[PDB]
Amino acid sequence: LDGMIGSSAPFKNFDPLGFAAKADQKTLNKYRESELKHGRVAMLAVLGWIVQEFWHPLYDGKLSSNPLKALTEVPLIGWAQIFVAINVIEYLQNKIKELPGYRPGDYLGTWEWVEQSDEGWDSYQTKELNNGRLAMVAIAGLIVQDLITGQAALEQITAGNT
Amino acid sequence: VSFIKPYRQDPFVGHLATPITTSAFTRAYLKVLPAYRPGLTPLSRGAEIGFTHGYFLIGPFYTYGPLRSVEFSLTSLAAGLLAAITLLLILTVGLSIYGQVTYDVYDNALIVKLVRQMVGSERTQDLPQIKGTSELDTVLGWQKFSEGFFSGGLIGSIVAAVGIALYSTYL
Amino acid sequence: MIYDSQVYIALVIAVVASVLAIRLGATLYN
Amino acid sequence: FLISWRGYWQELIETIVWAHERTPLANLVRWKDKPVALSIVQARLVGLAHFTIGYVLTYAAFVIASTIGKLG
Amino acid sequence: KLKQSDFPKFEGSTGGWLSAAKNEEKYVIIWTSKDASLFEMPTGGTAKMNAGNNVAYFARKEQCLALGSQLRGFKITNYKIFRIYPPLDITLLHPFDGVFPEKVNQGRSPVGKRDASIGGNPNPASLKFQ
Amino acid sequence: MSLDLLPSFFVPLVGLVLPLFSIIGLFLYIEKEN
Amino acid sequence: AIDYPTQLSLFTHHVWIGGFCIVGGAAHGAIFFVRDYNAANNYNNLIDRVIRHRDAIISHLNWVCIFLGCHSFGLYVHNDTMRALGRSQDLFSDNAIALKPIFAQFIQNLHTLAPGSTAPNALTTVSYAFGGDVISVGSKIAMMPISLGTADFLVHHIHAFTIHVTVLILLKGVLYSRNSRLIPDKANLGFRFPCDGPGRGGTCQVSAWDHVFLGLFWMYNSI
Amino acid sequence: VYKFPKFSKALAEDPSTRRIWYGIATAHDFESHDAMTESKLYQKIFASHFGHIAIIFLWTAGNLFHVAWQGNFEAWILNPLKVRPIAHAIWDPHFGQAAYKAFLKTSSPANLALSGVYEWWYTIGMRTNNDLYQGSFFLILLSSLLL
Amino acid sequence: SHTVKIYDTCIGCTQCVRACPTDVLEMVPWDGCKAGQIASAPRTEDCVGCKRCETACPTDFLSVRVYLGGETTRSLGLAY
Amino acid sequence: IWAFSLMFLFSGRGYWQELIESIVWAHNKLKVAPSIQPRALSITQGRAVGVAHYLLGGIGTTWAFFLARIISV
Ligand code: CLA
Ligand code: CLA
Ligand code: CLA
Ligand code: CLA
Ligand code: CLA
Ligand code: CLA
Ligand SMILES: CC1=C(C/C=C(\C)CCC[C@H](C)CCC[C@H](C)CCCC(C)C)C(=O)c2ccccc2C1=O
Ligand code: SF4
Ligand code: SF4
Repeated sequence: LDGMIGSSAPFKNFDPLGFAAKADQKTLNKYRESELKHGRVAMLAVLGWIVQEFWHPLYDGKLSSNPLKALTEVPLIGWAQIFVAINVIEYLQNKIKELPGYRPGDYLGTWEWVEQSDEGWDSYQTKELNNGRLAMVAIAGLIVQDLITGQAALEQITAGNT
Repeated sequence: VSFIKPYRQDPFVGHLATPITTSAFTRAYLKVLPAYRPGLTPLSRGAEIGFTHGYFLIGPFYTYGPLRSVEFSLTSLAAGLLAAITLLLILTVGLSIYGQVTYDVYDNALIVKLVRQMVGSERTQDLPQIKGTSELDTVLGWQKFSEGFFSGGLIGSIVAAVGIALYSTYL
Repeated sequence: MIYDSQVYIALVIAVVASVLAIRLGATLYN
Repeated sequence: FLISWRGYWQELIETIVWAHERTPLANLVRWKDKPVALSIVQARLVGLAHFTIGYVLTYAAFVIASTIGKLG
Repeated sequence: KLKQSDFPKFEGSTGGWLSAAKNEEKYVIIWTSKDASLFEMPTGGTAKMNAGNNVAYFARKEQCLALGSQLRGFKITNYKIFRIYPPLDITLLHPFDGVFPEKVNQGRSPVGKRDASIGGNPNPASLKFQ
Repeated sequence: MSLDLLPSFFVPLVGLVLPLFSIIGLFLYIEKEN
Repeated sequence: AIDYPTQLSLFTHHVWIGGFCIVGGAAHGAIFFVRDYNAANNYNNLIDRVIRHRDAIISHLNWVCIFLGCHSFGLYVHNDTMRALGRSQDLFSDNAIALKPIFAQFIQNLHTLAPGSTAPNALTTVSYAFGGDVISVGSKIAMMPISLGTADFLVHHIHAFTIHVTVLILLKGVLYSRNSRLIPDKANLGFRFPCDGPGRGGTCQVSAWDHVFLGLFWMYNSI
Repeated sequence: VYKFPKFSKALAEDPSTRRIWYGIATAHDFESHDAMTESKLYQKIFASHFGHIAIIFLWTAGNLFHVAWQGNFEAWILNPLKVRPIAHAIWDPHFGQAAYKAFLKTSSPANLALSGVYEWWYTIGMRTNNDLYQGSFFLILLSSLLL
Repeated sequence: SHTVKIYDTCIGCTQCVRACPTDVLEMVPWDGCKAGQIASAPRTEDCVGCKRCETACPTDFLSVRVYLGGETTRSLGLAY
Repeated sequence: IWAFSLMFLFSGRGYWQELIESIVWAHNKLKVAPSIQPRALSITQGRAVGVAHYLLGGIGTTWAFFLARIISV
């Protein structure tokens, strides 16, 4: 709800509940960090959901193609390694956050090269944000549908449980 | 926008500021590594490097050595551990001779200033010149670095052997 | 079959020939 | 060492030198002697030495093994 | 954008100088151009001159002299090459007496001149152990 | 100690230790200064 | 397919022609760089930016070539020395340490399943090399599933390594055809010249032609 | 980067690896060394000749000792047309069981002798592994003399 | 550094000086030829040994001769 | 032919020019030296001849080997 990147045509500066009208710059940076992290994690989660459903080469097959079921089938020592890798990545991100000129979601340090941003750079950042938002909605829907129905995405669609 | 620019505004260096050389991720990741982590004595840097290196060095020797075993064998683990320790010894010998022939300094970040201020009209290359201002760039610093590498390599190899035995036995 | 004494003293004499070799090597200078 | 001559190996060595000088975790280690390609005469000698050693070794192996394996 | 305003508008190449031209010696070539002509760097690719003072740094004297030879095609003649030691020890190199070496200037003495042809060289066997 | 243990005592000794010390000495010598 | 001399000759001839033509394309790229390349007309474009970081490209290609050669050929030599030492279980073989080309076998499986699943209007796979039945004409095999094992892994990586080294020689010739740290005015010597002299320790074969010469040698090796 | 080519100051000032390469290949070209006279040349050549003859005698002594210790000279005396002479034993940690079995000759893996030393020493009147040991001892003594 | 010698067969045609890539040779006054000039080698410390100087020499067996000698980072053409 | 290539690939122009010098001396002694002065092949042409002969010899050897083997069986 500022001159921040992420304002698109359907709803420009979409803050209907006024979360940003009262927040300071630090809280807004925190909000942008949370939104970008959620969007990236959700894009990965949606892609993994679908691909796992129609392709699970690892673990010598097995590891039932329905997600939320393979969640309880991974050896639980591979879960620990994924957890530790995510933790090390976020430790590195925390270290990045104290670098001078840091921008909320910018872990590549594009502020080093991008002074006086263009419209293409802002448009690409907005594209990433919008894809992340769509993936957040999609992954929430995926998890809820798999919980209530018990079938996965391409399985529920194939049968016709819509 | 352009994501490749001359390094530090010098178009004549043999280097570029790409999204890999000068990215915030690269900065933080290299600044958390033992070789560049702030607040570490050269002995501590050597100890951490040796620990990590012995830890991942025992792996290939134990797994693919001349005395492998598809099951767990104490002889295979001992062979891999001894090979890793001897390789660490060879690396420590290389470090020692490299430091012996490279530096002649016992306290850096000062001698450079002394010869930039109080003149250096001598045989040079010890008073003047002096490449690098790190504590690793001294005779004393590199000696402690090699000592730490060697001790940490032994400790890390032993720790990795213990972990391998535990994983092969209790899993 | 030669004995341990035969091989041992040959090794000792070989050592003496080695010290004579380094003396010649060092005398031919660095 | 005989067909490929110098000049082609000096530029490659320069590229390797740049790669070593511009990489982290390896900048801490630097050479005392500047790595350069072998000289023309040295390259000729090294190629001749390889040629001769390979020649001698392969023919010794052939003659000995053939005699042993053919005549019992 | 760049450290100095007189640098040519070069985007930087991974063919410039290395750690050698920080502790042994570096070479700087200076020249003044009437036009912001586009020229090829001796190290990498295309750079743009400044309509005025231009200063470039290189790792070798040959690189600076190749750049200067290229400058002659732009009708640029006032280029001058200097050698800089590890500290600011500047020494003028190429226009040593202000006149290019191809043009005869008074005040130059012959160096390495032998008052005979090649056939007058002494026999190597008479130059043994000296 | 039998005579047949001499190969196992000497071959590793020579063929590994002597290279190591010889490399150390030669590298130190050729990397010296004045 | 049952005329084996014809198949072998056609394959070998066409691969030889392809290798020669590729080396020629590299040669004429170098010729363009030496002769027809205008620095002013190519300010900050793709060609300029490639020349500006030629070092990085060539150094990383050098590292890749060393990695691939070390691995492929040294696995071959390790197999040879393990067999010579009477240690048959230490080889990089199928009955030993096995390097299964799983990615290629996955593709082979995908093609043999394509008719009716991904190519629903197909009646048979495109080639029986990917899998299927043995096709014989007059008791002579025309085509048959080509099984890929650890032997094909090693030879495929040998192919990759040789191709990478040929690319290294030719790309080093093209990129360093105009200038270098050795000869800053190599473009003034032309595309075809023997050297710049015995100086600089020796400047043999620095041309770009001398790179199409070495690349011809390495193309011969690879093909 | 200094002091290795002690005989050549021009090489010792080379900042490149060429100094090491040329230091090896010019070590025996005494006439081209720095601060060189003819007397020193002949004296150094003389001493090098002595060291060389010592090396030759040590090599012959080693052949004699290894035939006496790990060979089958005494067995070859009684049947020279069927027994294959053995040069020396083999101890290589890289051998598999198959290589050990194939190279196994009598008590240990060994190499057949293709130098013809068995026939030469038999012709000149050697019949015992103690005659070869005496020759090795004497040749090491001669090498010590020459050094 | 390499050694460069000039011989009185010099005709002062300047082709050696304008071919040197490292500014080693220069033209100096002389009275032994029509042109009244002779090549000189006052900066042999920059000599690289490329021998472009004597490739441009028109005299019968050369008037500039380059004798390769001790090597230096300048004479080896090392940018590193 | 492949082995012939190695003469051009391994050698250099100076030796062949100096040998042509003595051959030309013999021709001049017999008054049969050609007006077109015989010169050894240039360095680049020596390399080109070497690589052409190397390629021809190797490819022809593989050609004959492949054809004879696959026609016989
Ligand atoms: C939130 C992300 C996420 C999570 C938690 C999982 C979780 C899981 N996946 Mg999975 N997957 C994902 C994304 C994800 N996936 C994506 C995006 C793809 C498409 C390439 C896949 C493709 C995939 C396959 C093909 C298979 C799994 C399988 C599995 C299960 C076993 C773990 C495994 O082998 O992973 C394997 C994961 C991969 C091979 C790809 C992971 C690539 C990661 C997500 C991208 C890089 C991450 C990086 C380290 C961090 C980002 C850096 C920076 C942004 C900060 C487990 C339930 C296996 C299974 O049993 O299926 C039921 C299996 O066979 N996944
Ligand atoms: C030049 C002669 C010569 C040569 C080539 C060899 C070669 C060999 N000997 Mg040997 N040996 C020799 C003389 C020689 N011997 C003599 C004179 C003696 C009596 C002391 C021995 C006693 C001996 C024993 C007891 C054993 C060997 C063994 C071996 C084998 C492994 C190498 C080793 O452990 O060396 C060790 C050698 C010694 C301890 C003796 C020193 C060798 C001579 C005196 C030095 C010659 C130096 C030479 C002239 C130049 C040196 C170059 C140097 C500066 C780099 C190898 C086949 C081993 C074997 O059979 O394994 C299967 C073994 O156990 N040797
Ligand atoms: C005369 C020369 C020589 C000798 C005697 C050896 C000896 C050996 N090599 Mg070797 N090698 C050599 C030259 C030599 N190599 C060369 C030139 C090459 C390159 C072509 C190789 C390449 C090579 C490979 C690739 C491998 C060997 C291996 C081996 C070991 C045989 C396998 C086995 O059963 O041991 C089993 C080994 C052990 C049980 C542990 C041995 C570990 C070291 C050697 C013990 C040293 C103890 C030392 C005194 C410790 C110092 C104190 C320290 C704790 C601080 C053996 C130690 C194999 C091996 O074991 O790898 C380590 C192996 O994989 N070698
Ligand atoms: C059999 C002969 C032979 C061999 C082995 C090579 C090897 C190589 N050439 Mg080639 N070359 C040859 C003939 C050969 N060439 C001929 C005849 C020509 C004339 C046209 C050329 C022209 C040529 C050019 C123009 C180029 C090469 C390049 C390369 C390298 C590619 C990178 C690589 O694989 O390195 C890895 C090394 C090997 C595969 C060799 C074997 C190494 C073993 C298997 C592993 C390591 C062994 C181990 C270290 C031994 C230690 C023990 C020891 C100390 C006792 C490699 C060194 C390129 C280059 O510079 O490299 C990028 C390049 O640009 N070559
Ligand atoms: C490149 C070629 C190659 C390869 C891969 C191997 C591989 C092997 N050889 Mg071998 N060998 C080769 C060539 C090769 N050989 C040649 C040319 C010869 C003849 C001289 C031999 C002779 C030989 C002998 C005589 C023996 C072997 C043995 C072995 C095995 C154990 C070696 C060992 O201890 O590993 C040590 C490995 C390491 C210390 C680690 C190196 C590799 C690491 C993992 C690289 C990691 C890179 C990493 C991913 C970078 C990213 C990091 C990230 C954090 C950014 C292993 C399977 C032994 C055996 O019996 O095995 C069956 C044995 O006795 N070899
Ligand atoms: C005096 C001995 C001698 C010599 C010098 C030659 C010389 C030659 N023979 Mg040859 N030959 C000889 C004896 C000899 N032959 C005998 C006694 C026989 C038995 C009839 C043969 C049978 C024979 C055949 C059947 C073939 C040759 C070929 C060749 C040519 C190879 C040219 C080349 O550059 O190879 C370059 C070398 C290679 C490209 C690799 C050589 C093949 C190796 C062994 C395969 C290994 C590949 C493996 C996957 C790893 C490779 C890694 C690396 C290549 C990257 C060359 C003219 C071949 C030819 O035309 O060219 C190859 C050929 O087809 N010869
Ligand atoms: C022999 C040789 C010469 C001398 C070679 C000469 C002078 C070539 C002479 C060719 C004759 C005069 C014509 C060709 C005669 C052939 C019989 C014709 C070819 C055969 C047909 C079937 C094509 C070089 O000049 C040379 C230069 C650089 C490196 C190596 C070498 C080199 O090895
Ligand atoms: S060696 Fe280098 S310089 Fe001398 S001739 Fe052959 S190529 Fe030209
Ligand atoms: S070598 Fe010939 S050309 Fe190159 S600098 Fe010395 S003199 Fe001038």
